[PDB]
Amino acid sequence: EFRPEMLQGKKVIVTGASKGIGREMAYHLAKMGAHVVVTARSKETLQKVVSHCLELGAASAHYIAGTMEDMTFAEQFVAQAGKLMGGLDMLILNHITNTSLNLFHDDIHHVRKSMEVNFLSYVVLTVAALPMLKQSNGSIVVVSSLAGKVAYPMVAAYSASKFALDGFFSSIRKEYSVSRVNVSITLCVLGLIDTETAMKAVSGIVHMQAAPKEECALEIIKGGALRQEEVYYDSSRWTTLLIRNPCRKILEELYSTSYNMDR
Amino acid sequence: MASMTGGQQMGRGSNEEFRPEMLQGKKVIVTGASKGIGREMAYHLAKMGAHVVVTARSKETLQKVVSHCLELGAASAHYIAGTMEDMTFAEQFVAQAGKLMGGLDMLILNHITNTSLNLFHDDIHHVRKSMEVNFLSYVVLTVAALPMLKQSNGSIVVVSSLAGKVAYPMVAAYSASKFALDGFFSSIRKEYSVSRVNVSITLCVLGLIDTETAMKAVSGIVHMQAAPKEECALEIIKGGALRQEEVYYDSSRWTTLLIRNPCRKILEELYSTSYNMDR
Ligand SMILES: NC(=O)c1ccc[n+]([C@@H]2O[C@H](COP(=O)([O-])OP(=O)(O)OC[C@H]3O[C@@H](n4cnc5c(N)ncnc54)[C@H](OP(=O)(O)O)[C@@H]3O)[C@@H](O)[C@H]2O)c1
Ligand SMILES: NC(=O)c1ccc[n+]([C@@H]2O[C@H](COP(=O)([O-])OP(=O)(O)OC[C@H]3O[C@@H](n4cnc5c(N)ncnc54)[C@H](OP(=O)(O)O)[C@@H]3O)[C@@H](O)[C@H]2O)c1
Ligand SMILES: Clc1ccc(C2(c3nnc4c(C5CC5)cccn34)CC2)cc1
Ligand SMILES: Clc1ccc(C2(c3nnc4c(C5CC5)cccn34)CC2)cc1
Repeated sequence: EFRPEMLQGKKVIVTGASKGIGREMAYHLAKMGAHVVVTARSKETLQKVVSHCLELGAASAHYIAGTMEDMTFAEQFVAQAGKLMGGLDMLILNHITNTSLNLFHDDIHHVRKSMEVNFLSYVVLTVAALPMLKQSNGSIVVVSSLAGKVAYPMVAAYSASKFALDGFFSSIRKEYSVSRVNVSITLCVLGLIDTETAMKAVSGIVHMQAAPKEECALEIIKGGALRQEEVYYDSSRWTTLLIRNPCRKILEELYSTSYNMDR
Repeated sequence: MASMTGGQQMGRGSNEEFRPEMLQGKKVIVTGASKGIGREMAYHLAKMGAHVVVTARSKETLQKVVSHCLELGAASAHYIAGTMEDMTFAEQFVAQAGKLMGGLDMLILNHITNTSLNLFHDDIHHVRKSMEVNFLSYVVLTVAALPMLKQSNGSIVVVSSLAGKVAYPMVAAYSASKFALDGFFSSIRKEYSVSRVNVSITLCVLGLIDTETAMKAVSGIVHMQAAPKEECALEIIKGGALRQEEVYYDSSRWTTLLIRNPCRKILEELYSTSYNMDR
């Protein structure tokens, strides 16, 4: 059972924190009295989030503006965020490249950019953050979608990148377990959320109930704090009932006796 | 006689029971067909009397596969050597292959970058290369092949792994790329359905296979029973011919029982009604 005091004085990074779910997470963490370093490209919007974080009661609040298309920025950002806070307890990976609901035709540039920003930068951020997270027995929080677990039309490139996060981070979770790296990994599987971006994107195309961004942001933080492997958040009782894959976990365990990693 | 001949091999029960004659005279591309499962698929297709265009980097190894395909009874057999790290090669290969056969019925996406079983530390170059070769090139080959496949009401065959459905340690990069194939190709399958593009997509979920590469990779690290490459290759072709959405092939009779996700399919079918794609 979660308590807001679990985040009191914790050193947290939040990516894609200038708006939407990312901004809501920064605000929640501020209220809990955490140290926060927020990122996104817009320096001006990050300034207002930092200012409001300090008002809400953050132990400290900083921003570092830049693009996650730049893997050098991604790497340097973590070192700089760690130096400002004097360490790192939680890494919240939330940013995505701009997308829309459209049929896929021939836009390989959007497929590549989606893999680079939505996936490869998450791997770069993890590599850069792991020494500090190993020191604190910290947490990695990976923001995904229902579209990163089941198939949906009109989001092929996006779905690929979210599926890749599951493949990558679920594999290293098993590796951390055997190599006794006490860094938890939480994959957050979210349904439709009432962010400005999502509401504009689904308008007249998707007829679904949207869940509130404030509660969504809190459920992500809760999962991270509780070191839960996965978080499932959706407005529908039918979605939450069916989204889980109990057989996958059973399968992985039956195959867990087939390895020797003493090398 | 060919000008005086006509008809269809795909009638009653052809959606369920496979016959080697379903591939007779079919125009098939096989990527990563110089060795392993890919080579076995080329050999099976040759025996079925299909037209084949095989690819890999090694011109010398592709020459031997082509020669043996012609011996086995392929209607035609050609090779185009190159690297799938080059997206210009991937695009141009499909056009050149289509010209050699006078069209395309089946696109078999099987190649992968060289990988090993290792714990992930900091090799971002291997994560990028895995995404580029195992995933992005598959998308480039699909884009280049789709006009010909639409013309023939063809098939796309995507070779994946159990590691592209469940998590395994020591294959983080590899698994990331195989999971991405599922996300990408399962989404466009739903798109093809609404936009009435009659091109089937088969995702093949394979367990450990007795290929030289896999046997060397797992040596002293992974102790699992390996399935035969010859039978594996045939099951992939069968799934493609039958237009099955997924193929599950593993040594364990139990894996086949658990690997399927009925909940995913139901969730997708319930969310299908929530759209408006009249735009
Ligand atoms: N909202 C939903 O319905 C929904 C559903 C499922 C999953 N999710 C997941 O929830 C997360 C947040 O979504 P959201 O709706 O809150 O999105 P959002 O409001 O559009 O915010 C996206 C954030 O990413 C940043 N960003 C965009 N391009 C970037 C780049 N190249 N480099 C660095 N940062 C970049 C944006 O800031 P700048 O443009 O200033 O950089 C912004 O802060 C995502 O991971 C998404 O997959 C959302
Ligand atoms: N074997 C298993 O245990 C296993 C298990 C599950 C799934 N699978 C899947 O089965 C498929 C085939 O695996 P396999 O074990 O049969 O592989 P394999 O015998 O090692 O063959 C890989 C093929 O890809 C080619 N290739 C390598 N790098 C390439 C590049 N840069 N550009 C173009 N072609 C390239 C190789 O030829 P060149 O080196 O001459 O280029 C070769 O023909 C893969 O998709 C694999 O993930 C295999
Ligand atoms: Cl057709 C369809 C596609 C995707 C979705 C869902 C979804 N996942 N990410 C998003 C975004 C991201 C912020 C961009 C915007 C809108 C919906 N999203 C799972 C809820 C619902 C329906
Ligand atoms: Cl630990 C572990 C990781 C992966 C696997 C499986 C697997 N998938 N692709 C491969 C390869 C490809 C030629 C590289 C080599 C060896 C095993 N592979 C599912 C059987 C089993 C155990």
